[PDB]
Amino acid sequence: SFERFEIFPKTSSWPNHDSDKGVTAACPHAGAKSFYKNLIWLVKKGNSYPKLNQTYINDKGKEVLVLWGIHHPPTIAAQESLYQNADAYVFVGTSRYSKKFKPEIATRPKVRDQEGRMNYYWTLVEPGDKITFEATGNLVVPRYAFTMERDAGSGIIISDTPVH
Amino acid sequence: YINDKGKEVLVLWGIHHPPTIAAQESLYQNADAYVFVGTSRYSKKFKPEIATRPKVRDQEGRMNYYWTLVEPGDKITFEATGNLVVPRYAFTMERDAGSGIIISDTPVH
Repeated sequence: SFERFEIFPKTSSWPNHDSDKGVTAACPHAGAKSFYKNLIWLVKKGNSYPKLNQTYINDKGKEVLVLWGIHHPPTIAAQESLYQNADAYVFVGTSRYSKKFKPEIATRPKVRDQEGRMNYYWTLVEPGDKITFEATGNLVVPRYAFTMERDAGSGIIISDTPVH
Repeated sequence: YINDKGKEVLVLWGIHHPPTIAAQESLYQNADAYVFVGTSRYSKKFKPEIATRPKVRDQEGRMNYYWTLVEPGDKITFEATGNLVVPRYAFTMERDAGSGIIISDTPVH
Protein backbone atom coordinates (compact mmCIF):
# COMPACT_ATOMS: atom_id res chain seq x y z
CA SER A 1 0.00 0.00 0.00
CA PHE A 2 1.34 3.44 -0.96
CA GLU A 3 -0.69 6.64 -0.55
CA ARG A 4 0.53 10.25 -0.33
CA PHE A 5 -1.08 12.61 2.21
CA GLU A 6 -0.43 16.15 3.42
CA ILE A 7 1.63 15.80 6.58
CA PHE A 8 1.74 19.59 6.99
CA PRO A 9 -0.85 21.68 5.10
CA LYS A 10 0.75 24.67 3.39
CA THR A 11 -2.09 27.02 4.39
CA SER A 12 -2.10 26.31 8.14
CA SER A 13 1.30 25.02 9.31
CA TRP A 14 3.72 27.89 8.72
CA PRO A 15 2.09 31.24 9.56
CA ASN A 16 5.22 32.98 10.84
CA HIS A 17 7.41 31.96 7.87
CA ASP A 18 7.37 32.42 4.10
CA SER A 19 6.44 29.38 2.02
CA ASP A 20 6.27 31.06 -1.41
CA LYS A 21 9.74 32.46 -2.19
CA GLY A 22 11.53 29.11 -1.86
CA VAL A 23 11.95 28.60 -5.60
CA THR A 24 15.17 28.40 -7.63
CA ALA A 25 16.32 28.04 -11.22
CA ALA A 26 17.93 24.68 -10.41
CA CYS A 27 14.44 23.16 -10.81
CA PRO A 28 12.79 24.71 -13.89
CA HIS A 29 9.08 24.19 -14.42
CA ALA A 30 7.88 25.53 -17.78
CA GLY A 31 10.74 28.02 -17.66
CA ALA A 32 9.76 29.64 -14.38
CA LYS A 33 11.57 28.84 -11.15
CA SER A 34 9.97 26.14 -9.01
CA PHE A 35 10.80 23.54 -6.35
CA TYR A 36 9.86 20.03 -5.27
CA LYS A 37 6.16 19.27 -4.86
CA ASN A 38 6.59 17.19 -1.68
CA LEU A 39 8.85 19.72 0.07
CA ILE A 40 8.64 23.39 1.12
CA TRP A 41 11.64 25.70 1.40
CA LEU A 42 10.89 28.13 4.24
CA VAL A 43 12.53 31.56 4.16
CA LYS A 44 12.31 34.60 6.40
CA LYS A 45 9.08 36.62 6.50
CA GLY A 46 10.38 40.17 6.44
CA ASN A 47 13.61 40.15 8.44
CA SER A 48 12.25 37.68 11.00
CA TYR A 49 12.74 33.93 11.30
CA PRO A 50 11.25 32.89 14.64
CA LYS A 51 12.11 29.49 16.07
CA LEU A 52 10.03 26.89 14.25
CA ASN A 53 8.59 23.92 16.12
CA GLN A 54 6.18 21.46 14.54
CA THR A 55 5.14 17.86 15.15
CA TYR A 56 3.16 15.10 13.45
CA ILE A 57 1.54 12.12 15.16
CA ASN A 58 1.07 8.96 13.11
CA ASP A 59 -2.67 8.29 13.31
CA LYS A 60 -2.48 5.95 10.32
CA GLY A 61 -2.25 2.22 10.92
CA LYS A 62 0.71 1.90 8.57
CA GLU A 63 4.20 3.33 8.38
CA VAL A 64 4.77 6.84 7.07
CA LEU A 65 7.82 7.85 5.06
CA VAL A 66 8.78 11.44 5.85
CA LEU A 67 11.35 13.29 3.75
CA TRP A 68 12.95 16.65 4.49
CA GLY A 69 16.02 18.64 3.52
CA ILE A 70 18.79 20.71 5.05
CA HIS A 71 20.08 23.63 3.00
CA HIS A 72 23.75 24.66 3.06
CA PRO A 73 24.13 28.17 1.60
CA PRO A 74 27.36 29.20 -0.14
CA THR A 75 28.11 32.40 1.78
CA ILE A 76 27.19 33.90 5.14
CA ALA A 77 25.44 36.77 3.34
CA ALA A 78 23.16 34.28 1.59
CA GLN A 79 22.46 32.65 4.96
CA GLU A 80 21.38 35.99 6.40
CA SER A 81 19.38 36.86 3.28
CA LEU A 82 17.40 33.60 3.52
CA TYR A 83 17.05 33.00 7.28
CA GLN A 84 18.90 35.82 9.14
CA ASN A 85 20.29 33.80 12.02
CA ALA A 86 23.90 33.04 11.04
CA ASP A 87 24.13 30.32 13.71
CA ALA A 88 21.02 28.38 12.73
CA TYR A 89 20.36 24.75 13.68
CA VAL A 90 17.84 22.05 12.76
CA PHE A 91 16.76 19.13 14.91
CA VAL A 92 14.60 16.19 13.86
CA GLY A 93 13.38 13.74 16.45
CA THR A 94 11.34 10.54 16.60
CA SER A 95 11.21 7.82 19.25
CA ARG A 96 14.28 6.23 17.62
CA TYR A 97 15.71 8.87 15.27
CA SER A 98 17.20 11.91 17.01
CA LYS A 99 19.58 14.14 15.08
CA LYS A 100 20.83 17.73 15.02
CA PHE A 101 22.03 19.31 11.78
CA LYS A 102 24.03 22.55 11.73
CA PRO A 103 24.55 24.26 8.27
CA GLU A 104 27.93 24.13 6.48
CA ILE A 105 28.35 27.55 4.86
CA ALA A 106 31.03 27.32 2.17
CA THR A 107 31.34 27.74 -1.59
CA ARG A 108 31.22 24.49 -3.56
CA PRO A 109 32.00 23.84 -7.23
CA LYS A 110 29.06 24.92 -9.36
CA VAL A 111 26.51 22.21 -10.11
CA ARG A 112 23.44 23.39 -12.04
CA ASP A 113 24.65 26.94 -11.34
CA GLN A 114 24.35 26.35 -7.59
CA GLU A 115 27.22 27.04 -5.21
CA GLY A 116 25.25 25.86 -2.17
CA ARG A 117 23.91 22.38 -1.57
CA MET A 118 20.83 20.64 -0.20
CA ASN A 119 21.06 17.38 1.72
CA TYR A 120 17.95 15.21 1.67
CA TYR A 121 17.02 12.98 4.59
CA TRP A 122 14.28 10.39 5.04
CA THR A 123 12.80 8.54 8.01
CA LEU A 124 10.07 5.99 8.70
CA VAL A 125 7.56 6.76 11.46
CA GLU A 126 5.77 3.79 13.01
CA PRO A 127 2.07 3.74 13.96
CA GLY A 128 1.54 5.72 17.16
CA ASP A 129 4.91 7.47 16.97
CA LYS A 130 5.55 11.15 16.31
CA ILE A 131 8.05 13.23 14.36
CA THR A 132 9.21 16.60 15.67
CA PHE A 133 10.88 19.36 13.66
CA GLU A 134 12.74 22.19 15.41
CA ALA A 135 14.49 24.83 13.36
CA THR A 136 16.18 28.21 13.62
CA GLY A 137 16.90 28.01 9.91
CA ASN A 138 18.04 25.96 6.92
CA LEU A 139 15.19 23.47 6.85
CA VAL A 140 13.11 22.25 3.92
CA VAL A 141 9.95 21.02 5.64
CA PRO A 142 7.87 18.08 4.43
CA ARG A 143 4.65 18.93 2.64
CA TYR A 144 3.63 15.41 1.58
CA ALA A 145 4.33 12.20 3.45
CA PHE A 146 3.83 8.68 2.13
CA THR A 147 1.74 6.23 4.11
CA MET A 148 3.08 2.83 3.12
CA GLU A 149 2.75 -0.83 3.99
CA ARG A 150 5.64 -2.86 2.66
CA ASP A 151 5.95 -6.30 1.09
CA ALA A 152 8.56 -9.03 1.48
CA GLY A 153 10.99 -7.46 -0.98
CA SER A 154 11.86 -7.04 -4.65
CA GLY A 155 14.20 -5.21 -7.00
CA ILE A 156 14.64 -2.37 -9.47
CA ILE A 157 15.02 -3.02 -13.21
CA ILE A 158 16.94 -0.56 -15.38
CA SER A 159 15.71 -1.30 -18.90
CA ASP A 160 14.16 0.43 -21.91
CA THR A 161 11.89 -2.54 -22.66
CA PRO A 162 8.22 -1.52 -23.06
CA VAL A 163 5.61 -2.38 -20.42
CA HIS A 164 2.61 -4.54 -21.31
CA TYR B 1 43.14 3.56 32.54
CA ILE B 2 46.13 1.45 31.46
CA ASN B 3 45.36 -2.15 30.51
CA ASP B 4 47.69 -4.26 32.66
CA LYS B 5 45.83 -7.52 32.01
CA GLY B 6 46.99 -9.77 29.22
CA LYS B 7 43.63 -9.83 27.42
CA GLU B 8 41.33 -7.34 25.74
CA VAL B 9 39.24 -4.95 27.82
CA LEU B 10 35.76 -3.93 26.73
CA VAL B 11 34.87 -0.47 28.03
CA LEU B 12 31.38 1.04 27.86
CA TRP B 13 30.41 4.67 28.44
CA GLY B 14 27.57 7.03 27.62
CA ILE B 15 26.87 10.58 26.51
CA HIS B 16 23.77 12.34 27.84
CA HIS B 17 21.74 14.79 25.73
CA PRO B 18 19.36 16.81 27.93
CA PRO B 19 16.15 18.29 26.53
CA THR B 20 16.65 21.91 27.60
CA ILE B 21 19.59 24.18 28.32
CA ALA B 22 18.18 24.73 31.82
CA ALA B 23 18.50 20.99 32.41
CA GLN B 24 22.10 21.15 31.19
CA GLU B 25 22.97 23.74 33.83
CA SER B 26 20.88 21.89 36.42
CA LEU B 27 23.00 18.77 35.90
CA TYR B 28 26.42 20.00 34.72
CA GLN B 29 26.54 23.84 34.96
CA ASN B 30 28.57 24.40 31.82
CA ALA B 31 26.18 25.10 28.89
CA ASP B 32 28.95 24.51 26.31
CA ALA B 33 30.20 21.16 27.59
CA TYR B 34 32.21 18.60 25.65
CA VAL B 35 33.50 15.05 26.03
CA PHE B 36 36.57 13.37 24.58
CA VAL B 37 37.40 9.66 24.66
CA GLY B 38 40.74 8.51 23.32
CA THR B 39 42.87 5.42 22.81
CA SER B 40 45.84 4.60 20.57
CA ARG B 41 43.32 3.60 17.88
CA TYR B 42 40.12 5.35 18.99
CA SER B 43 39.64 9.09 19.41
CA LYS B 44 36.33 10.95 19.38
CA LYS B 45 34.97 14.27 20.72
CA PHE B 46 31.26 14.33 21.63
CA LYS B 47 29.11 17.44 21.88
CA PRO B 48 25.71 17.47 23.61
CA GLU B 49 22.61 17.78 21.44
CA ILE B 50 20.27 19.88 23.59
CA ALA B 51 16.75 19.66 22.17
CA THR B 52 13.34 18.33 23.15
CA ARG B 53 12.52 14.90 21.73
CA PRO B 54 9.40 12.71 21.64
CA LYS B 55 8.86 11.19 25.07
CA VAL B 56 10.10 7.64 25.55
CA ARG B 57 9.70 6.12 29.02
CA ASP B 58 8.86 9.64 30.25
CA GLN B 59 12.20 11.01 29.05
CA GLU B 60 12.75 13.99 26.76
CA GLY B 61 16.53 13.64 26.52
CA ARG B 62 18.61 10.73 25.30
CA MET B 63 21.69 8.70 26.24
CA ASN B 64 23.98 7.44 23.48
CA TYR B 65 26.01 4.41 24.58
CA TYR B 66 29.47 3.74 23.16
CA TRP B 67 31.92 0.87 23.57
CA THR B 68 35.56 0.26 22.73
CA LEU B 69 38.09 -2.56 22.95
CA VAL B 70 41.38 -1.66 24.64
CA GLU B 71 44.25 -3.92 23.61
CA PRO B 72 46.90 -5.11 26.08
CA GLY B 73 49.43 -2.41 26.86
CA ASP B 74 47.07 0.37 25.72
CA LYS B 75 45.33 3.13 27.64
CA ILE B 76 41.91 4.76 27.48
CA THR B 77 41.59 8.44 28.40
CA PHE B 78 38.39 10.25 29.40
CA GLU B 79 38.19 14.04 29.37
CA ALA B 80 34.94 15.82 30.09
CA THR B 81 33.59 19.27 30.87
CA GLY B 82 30.19 17.61 31.22
CA ASN B 83 27.69 15.13 29.82
CA LEU B 84 29.61 11.92 30.53
CA VAL B 85 28.33 8.63 31.94
CA VAL B 86 31.61 7.15 33.13
CA PRO B 87 32.39 3.42 33.21
CA ARG B 88 32.35 1.67 36.56
CA TYR B 89 32.82 -1.96 35.48
CA ALA B 90 34.71 -3.09 32.38
CA PHE B 91 34.98 -6.60 30.97
CA THR B 92 38.23 -8.44 30.34
CA MET B 93 37.74 -10.82 27.41
CA GLU B 94 39.54 -13.42 25.37
CA ARG B 95 37.41 -14.13 22.30
CA ASP B 96 36.70 -17.33 20.41
CA ALA B 97 36.42 -17.94 16.66
CA GLY B 98 32.78 -16.87 16.48
CA SER B 99 29.27 -18.14 17.18
CA GLY B 100 25.75 -16.78 17.16
CA ILE B 101 22.78 -15.63 19.23
CA ILE B 102 19.69 -17.85 19.37
CA ILE B 103 16.31 -16.24 20.03
CA SER B 104 14.05 -19.02 21.29
CA ASP B 105 11.90 -20.07 24.23
CA THR B 106 13.28 -23.61 24.31
CA PRO B 107 14.35 -24.67 27.82
CA VAL B 108 18.06 -24.95 28.58
CA HIS B 109 19.33 -28.39 29.56
